[PDB]
Amino acid sequence: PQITLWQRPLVTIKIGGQLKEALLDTGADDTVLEEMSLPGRWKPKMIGGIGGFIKVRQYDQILIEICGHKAIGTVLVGPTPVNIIGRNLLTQIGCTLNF
Amino acid sequence: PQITLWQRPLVTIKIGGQLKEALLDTGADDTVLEEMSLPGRWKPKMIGGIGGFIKVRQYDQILIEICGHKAIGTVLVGPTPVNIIGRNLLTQIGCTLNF
Ligand SMILES: COC(O)c1ccc(CN2[C@H](COc3ccccc3)[C@H](O)[C@@H](O)[C@@H](COc3ccccc3)N(Cc3ccc(CO)cc3)S2(=O)=O)cc1
Repeated sequence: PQITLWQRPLVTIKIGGQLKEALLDTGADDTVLEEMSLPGRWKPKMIGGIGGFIKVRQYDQILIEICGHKAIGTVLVGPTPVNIIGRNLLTQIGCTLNF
Repeated sequence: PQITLWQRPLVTIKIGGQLKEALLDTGADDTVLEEMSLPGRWKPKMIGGIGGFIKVRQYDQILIEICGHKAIGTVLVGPTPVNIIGRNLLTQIGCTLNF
């Protein structure tokens, strides 16, 4: 579909059998989700943006469905105020910026 | 044009007669630039990122060229990691997300 930017680009995603609302963020290198439980081992990481840095847990090879499109990639889990779908996953669904 | 997301969506902008690099950010409601001098009076504003909130200076009706497209709108100036072009200006140049 074509998503206009008059409003925040929010979409429904499915991860771990859970449905969540996430923001399609072209400015984000990776994907970051609010605290939740995921299977497998993880590695600590620090990511920063406006306001500073936060500590997150890095999970690799996670399956996520974005608007019906399946994708696989790294997902960071931590105290983020909003669920963010970054470039690592946006490329997998063929998302492009157009003007 | 059509911009893929395998790499950061960095573009050249022109503001105050100078060329700078900026990130097309769909997750950002507003446009935030690194410390610089702009004309007129400014007002205060608090914006939130992944790490918390920061104080920035808000300048209105500022002329800015993005990839050759002329826009006139609100620009925020503060301690941001990189120059960010947000939805307020992406909508002016007719930018959309597609997949
Ligand atoms: C309630 O909460 C919100 O509404 C809420 C909404 C959106 C965000 C996301 N953020 C801004 C939005 O900025 C603005 C601008 C103007 C007005 C309001 C917000 C932006 O969209 C994002 O792309 C980037 C920008 O940061 C960087 C840092 C370094 C390099 C490049 C970009 N984010 C950080 C980030 C870093 C690393 C990873 C993982 O890789 C993922 C994400 S952010 O700063 O956090 C947070 C909270």
